[PDB]
Order: sequence, then C-alpha cells, then structure tokens
Amino acid sequence: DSVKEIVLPLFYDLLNAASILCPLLESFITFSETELKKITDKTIKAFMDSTIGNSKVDMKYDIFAKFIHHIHHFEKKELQEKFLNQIATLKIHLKKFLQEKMDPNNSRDDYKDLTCSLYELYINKLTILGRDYPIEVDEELLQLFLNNFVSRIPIMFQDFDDSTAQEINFKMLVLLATWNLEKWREIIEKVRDLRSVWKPIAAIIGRLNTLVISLAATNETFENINSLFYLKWSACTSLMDIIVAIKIFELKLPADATTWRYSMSEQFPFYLHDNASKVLLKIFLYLESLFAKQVDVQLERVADEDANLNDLPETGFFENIETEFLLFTVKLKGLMKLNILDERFASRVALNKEKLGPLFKKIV
Amino acid sequence: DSVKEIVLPLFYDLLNAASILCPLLESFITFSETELKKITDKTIKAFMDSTIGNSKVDMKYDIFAKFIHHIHHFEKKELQEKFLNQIATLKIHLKKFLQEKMDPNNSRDDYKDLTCSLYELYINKLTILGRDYPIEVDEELLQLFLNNFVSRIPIMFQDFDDSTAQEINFKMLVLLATWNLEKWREIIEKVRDLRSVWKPIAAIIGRLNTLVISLAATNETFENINSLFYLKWSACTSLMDIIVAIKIFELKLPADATTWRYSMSEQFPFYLHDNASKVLLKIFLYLESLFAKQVDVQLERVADEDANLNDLPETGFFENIETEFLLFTVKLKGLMKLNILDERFASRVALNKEKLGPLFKKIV
Repeated sequence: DSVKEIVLPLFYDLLNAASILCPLLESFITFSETELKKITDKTIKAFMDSTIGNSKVDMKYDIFAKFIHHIHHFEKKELQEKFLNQIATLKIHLKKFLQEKMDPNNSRDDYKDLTCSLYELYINKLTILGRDYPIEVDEELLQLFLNNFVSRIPIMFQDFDDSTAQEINFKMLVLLATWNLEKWREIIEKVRDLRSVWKPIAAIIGRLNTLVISLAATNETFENINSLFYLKWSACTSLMDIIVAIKIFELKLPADATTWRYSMSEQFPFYLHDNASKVLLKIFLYLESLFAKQVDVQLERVADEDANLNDLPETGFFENIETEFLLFTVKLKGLMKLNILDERFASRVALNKEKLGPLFKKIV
Repeated sequence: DSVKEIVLPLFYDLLNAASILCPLLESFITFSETELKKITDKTIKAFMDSTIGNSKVDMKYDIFAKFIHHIHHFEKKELQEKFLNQIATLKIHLKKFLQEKMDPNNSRDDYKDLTCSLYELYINKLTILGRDYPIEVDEELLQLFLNNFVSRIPIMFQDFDDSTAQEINFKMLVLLATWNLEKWREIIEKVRDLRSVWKPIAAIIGRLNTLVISLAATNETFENINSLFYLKWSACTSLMDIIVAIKIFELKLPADATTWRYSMSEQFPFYLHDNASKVLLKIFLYLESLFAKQVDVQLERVADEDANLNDLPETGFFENIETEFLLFTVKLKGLMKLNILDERFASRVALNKEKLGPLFKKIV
C-alpha cells in the first residue's frame, strides 16, 4: 500500500528532519499511480541533485535510504527501471570524476575536498542504491576507483581532517563483490558442467590488503591518530566481509563444480595477507582497549603490545564502541572458523574473555 | 531473501541491544524454510514471554516491530497464520485481564501497576501486530476496554506516576477503526451497488470525546501537570486521526453510494464535540508555548488567555517539541479543511505564525 508504506513515512521523515528537501516538504504542505509517479520523480530528482554526507552527520542519508528501500519492496516494474537508470548515471559521472579530478597526473592538491565530493556526490548514493539494487561496474571503472582513489589514500591522508576521514568507507566494494558472487552463484547452480571470472573480486581483495598494510606504516601523531585507526578499521572490516562472503559462496557450491573450485584456488593464492593479518589484530586490540576504558576494566596483555593502548585518546569515530567491538569480534570468529587466522591470533582474542561481560565471553 | 531481509537484521538488532532476549542471541552466537519457521517460533515465544514497554524506554518494542514487519512483507502463508494465532491469543487474554483485574467492582486499588500490565502484556503487542495485520475486536472486548479502562482513566489518574502516564496511548483504537474502514472500502470496491455498520467506530469516537472532556475537568497540580497534558494530547491525537480517517473514507465514496453516504450522517451526529474542541485548542496552546520557550519568543495571546501558558515546566514527555508542535498543527489544518473546526480556532492557530520560524508559517 503505497500511501501507508511509501508516501506517509517519507512525509514524516521530512517533517522531522526540517526541525534541497524543502521543495519536497513544501509540496506536501499544499494539495489536500499518476500521482505516485510524480512524487517519486520529485524525490528521485532531489536525491540525484543533493550532496549526501555520512549518516552520522547528514540526516538526508537515512531519509533517502528508507525511501529507496520502500520503493524497491513495492516491486513496481517502472520504478525498478527508474532506479536502475539512476545507478547507470551515477556510474557515468563517477567515471568522469575519477578520470579528471582524481587523475594522478593532476597538480591539484585538494585531497580533502575531492574525497568529500567523491563520497557526497557518488559513492554514498551508489552505496545506498546497492543495498537493494544490483550494482556492477566495468573493469575500467573499477580500476579507476582502485588506482585513482583507494591506492592513494595513504598519500592523500596528510591532507585529511577528521570529518573527511569519517566519510571514507568501503561498503560499495563489498556490495560490488557480493552482487558479483550472486551473479555467479546462479550461473554455476544452473550451468554446472574461465580465466578471469575472479578478476574484479581478486582486484578488490588485493587492493584492501595493500591499503591495510600501507596504513599501518603511516606515522601516528596526536592529530592523525583517531582518523588513522578509523580508516584501518574501515578497510579491515570491508576486507573481512568480502573474505567471509567468497568463503561462504564457495561452501555453497555443488559437489560437481570442481572446475569452479579449482579456478578460485588458482586465482586467490591468499585471501588475507599475513601482514594485513597483523593490522587486524592491532584493530581488535584498539577496540578492546576502548571498550575496556568504557567499562573500567583492566586488561591483560601479552608482553609486546603497543603502550599506546593503555591510554588511547578519546574518539568521536566510534559512538557505540561495545557494538563495534562485539561486531568486530564476531567477524574475527568467522575467519577463525574458516581457518584464515593463526591460532596465536585465536589465543589473544580469548585472553580477556573473563573480563568483558558475558556476551563477549560467549562469542569466544 | 529471508536471511538478508529477516534473519541478519534481527541478529544485528539483538547484538546492538545487548549492549529473555539472551536465549535468542545465544542461538545466533553458536550455529552457522524449516529453519525460518523455527526462528519465527523462537522469536514469537520471546515476544509472548516479554513485557514490552513504550518504545522510548524499551528497546524490545522496535526490535519486535521490525521483525514482525519483515515477516509480514515476506508474505509466506504459514508465517502469517502464526501471527494471526498470536493476535487471537492476545485478545482472549486481554478480555480476561479486563474482566478480572480491571472490573470496576473490584476492591483492588493499584491502577498504576494494572495499567502498566495492561500495556506491557497486551496493548503494546497488539498495537505492534496491528500495524501489518488486520486487528478486529468483538463488541464484548471493545466495550470491556472502553468501559473498564478508557472511561476510567480520569479516576485512575491520581494513582499514576510519569512513566505510567507515558505508557498510555490510543493507537490500537485508531488501528481498530482504520482496519474497519479498510474492510468496508474493499467490499464497496469489489462488490458495488447498513443499520449498525458504524457501531464500533462510533463507540470509540464517542468515548474519546468524553475522555478528552473529562481530562480537562481534572484538577491540575504542580506534580501531575506534565502527565496530564500528555494524556490529553494523546487522546486528542488519536481522536483527530480517527476523524480524519472516517472523513477521507466518506470523501472517497462513489456518488451513487447514497445508502452509504446516508448511513454516516445518520450514525455520526457529531465527530468532535464542542467541549472536546476546546481541549484541542488548549493542547495546541500548550505545544505552542513549549515550542516558544524552546526558541525564546514571546507569544501574542487572546485577551482572556490563560497566563499559566507563560510559565510552563519542562517536560520529558515531548523530547522533540518542534516536530510534535508541527505535527499537531498539520492535523489541525486537516480538520480545518474538512470543516470540523471553526474560524475562531483557525484565527488563534494563525496568531503567532510570523514568530515561530519558516515552517510553521508555511503550514499556516
């Protein structure tokens, strides 16, 4: 029921936010299928016309996310087609932006403003759409994103402030990989029976491994430390999510897909590089310490842990530290159970299991 | 996709609330269509075992609300039947509750604890279910609720604390009335072309007018004033929502539906009693003055207006006053456009329209 499930919730979201989307709210405040087409068109136009920040900072992100989600569930052919049109447009514009504005030959130095535009105009919008709609990107575009942006974060990073770092995340890469696995699942389930099937996913995992490793080699300062740990965590989390996905995809392959299973070990010599694994543990340790400070618990530590960790600075980047610490632990448990992590890593995770509450204890 | 739309969101919601719902999260912390009916059974069990408070105070309310919503949208016949059984069961136990514990013949005096049980065990859960599932109640149950609880709030009111007041709402009544209109609308629509079809809707509107009037006659104290205005606001908003729903049903009748148009004029003498309309205006006035304090403007008033409005205590009942004020006004504009409110009321609503920021001005 479009009025109960789409139009009214939008109207209430807008009303609550106002106390770009003014002409939308303005429109509702007059009047008294052809109708729905016109509200949806106006809303889609605001979405495409706006800059959308990180949800922690911009109420527009969740307003559009909920609306697009409800539209999707309404399952009306003409509306699905409109959103697929928008995803196509966003990718055309993103490709141009990366080629021109983030060209490594460019002398322009303004990494903080470029990174902001990248996310506010393109990456946040496609990340919202890709929750419900399939998103796919050609090799050219994926390569531009990985080379012109992702690989360059650690040199751009000296220019960032905290709110720019906060915008950066890699959920779009996770989404791209999970939709790609999903396309293959169908082909493999109902093909049954190859050189570069894995190329885009292997490119993404390859790049996240290297980014994690380079961020760890960046010098920590009082000024950059919170944002640097946020970026590490962000890249570690997305990398974990992609590994788990691929691994699970693999477990859901039929016994007679033996060519498929071979091509994966052929094309993924590792999922997690050992040096990236070191940074995973460091981030587990960071969140452990933040969580412990929060609950006034004194942690045990193996001899050689960063003494940074004993009085970390306070951080605006993690608002629910418990959820995040727990969420990160649960993902590390995934990897343990798939044998991606070394037993030494398993031991350290469990070291403080008596001290951090009964939920953490159960997880381990 | 059940795991993507139902199971994972439930797991994350639990996880995030954990930082009687332990045994659910615990199941998730262990393992890796038959499984879905099973999770639905375990979650229904927890839902039925729990006491569910007001959403601002109890995280279980939104947790179960979202799970139930996702289950309904999945539209599997066997899952729908589980929730219809739960609705039938709640109704039976609510009828028993009202007969036994809230019988006016009863010597028990503990109305605050009884009203809490009423909402925590029965009313909150049927309200959650009624968002997606048709809730309908027979005459006996409706009369028990209206006689044994609703019409008695003004005398129970002296025993209440703030957290008990905050728990009372009349949403289930609005939902009862709107499901009833949906049912007529469908029949009118599919069949085409009445002596007591309006009886339950009329009973509800009947009772909400009397309650609003009775609450207005209740003596205010420094102690009870926040909770009193809250109950009055709560009854007024439920009443306005029902009136608007009925009016919209009327307006949507086919012009050859003469027997239908006649039955509404004839079984609805009035929608809003004059004495109840006085209370609507007092509540607009209350919300207007809370908003004005918030923004530090001095309001213009009518010559005889209650100066008390100038010196209102702060309230925890409305922690987004601006939105609440704007929402109440939107509903008033609706009743104005249906010709339920008179020019005096309309003039007063507009009095301070130059002073309360651009959105109120635009609405007015």
